[PDB]
This record gives sequence, structure tokens and C-alpha cells, in this order.
Amino acid sequence: LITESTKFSDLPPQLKNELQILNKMIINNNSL
Amino acid sequence: IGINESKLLEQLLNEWVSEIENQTKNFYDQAKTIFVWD
Amino acid sequence: RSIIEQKLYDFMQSISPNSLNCRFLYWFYNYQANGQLVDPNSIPKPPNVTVDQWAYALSNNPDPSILIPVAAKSFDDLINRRMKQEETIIALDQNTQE
Amino acid sequence: LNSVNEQVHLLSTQFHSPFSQARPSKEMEIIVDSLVEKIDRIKQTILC
Repeated sequence: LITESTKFSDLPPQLKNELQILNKMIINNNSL
Repeated sequence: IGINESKLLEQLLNEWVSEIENQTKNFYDQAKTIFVWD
Repeated sequence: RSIIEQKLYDFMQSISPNSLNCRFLYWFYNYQANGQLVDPNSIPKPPNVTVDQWAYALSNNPDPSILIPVAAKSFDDLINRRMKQEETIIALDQNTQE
Repeated sequence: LNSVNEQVHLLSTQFHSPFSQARPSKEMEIIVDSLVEKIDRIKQTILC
């Protein structure tokens, strides 16, 4: 499964991409 | 930042929830400051 | 879904300005230099805002005769208005000095 | 990894911070002290 105890290493590369869009959006707000 | 490959998804979600509530606060206080300048 | 595939998605729908559920939603008011009284029932409700959120934007407008309610939903929207306060400050000083 | 990734992001919103970042930047302060700590590691190696 995915559990919340899953590491970023292990994640399906689609979810791993969307998470690296989300991490950019959160940093975006600090820049603004 | 690219997410560190060793991190747990639970840690990353709680880290991002904390930052979104910090950003939520500062959005309303900055927008309230803009409203006083209006 | 899993619980996680919902936690993360409803969270992403809390940041996104295209969401009805955005945590960022300020209500500004902008003055209409036409000198023409506007019917508040004629003002076209913004995209991605609920009916309940717009009823609030009309009920807290400090003068419906001359001010239109405007939503902001990110720091980009805040600074797309902050730069216009500096634009107005520079023009307002220049007419005060003259 | 963090500090390079923030300057990569600031230079992607095209955001002129009105409070201009102080000059030199605090990571350049830290880079010069990172040269001192290597220099004094060399001194303490010569003396050993």
C-alpha cells in the first residue's frame, strides 16, 4: 500500500512528480 | 527544494500543513495591512 | 482512494486559488471613477467563488454606491494590488507637490 | 541543497524583493567562514 510511514524514495513516480509541484507551490508563497 | 528521498510522507505532510497555516495567517495580516493603506 | 490520496488532494484544494475551498480569500474594495451609480445586482460574481462567499462580499462593502468588491486568493493577487498602491502613492505625491 | 534551491525559486517568480536582500548575502558570509574553517584545519594539520 501507500501508508503515511512510506518514504519519499518509495513513491510512484507520478505522485513523486505531483509532490515536487506541491513543494514548489509552498516555497512560492514564501517568495511572495 | 526537491524533497529529501529519506523523509517519511507523514513528516512531509505535517511540515507542509504547519507552513500552510503560517502562510494562511500572514496572508490575512498582509491583506489587512493593504486594506489599511487603501 | 487511500486516506493519503484524499489528505494530500483536499490539502492541494486548500492552497489552489482556482478552488472554492482556498484558505486564501481576502475581500478588497475598488473605487469606480465613472461617477455612475452601479446596481449591486448587475455586478458579475467572480469565478471560483461560492454564492455564500459573494453574499458576504456584498454585505460587508462599506459603500455599494461607488465601490466594487474584489477577491484576492494568493500573494500574487495581493502584490498585483500592492504595486497599484505604490503607483497611486507616486501620483498622489506628484499632484500634492505641484 | 536548500539555499541554492531558494535562489533558484526567487529567480523564477521574477520577484524584486523591495527589501533588497542584504549585501553580501548571508550564505556568502557563511562561505567565507567555511574557507576559514578549512584554513585553520590545514594550520592544525601542519602543527600535527
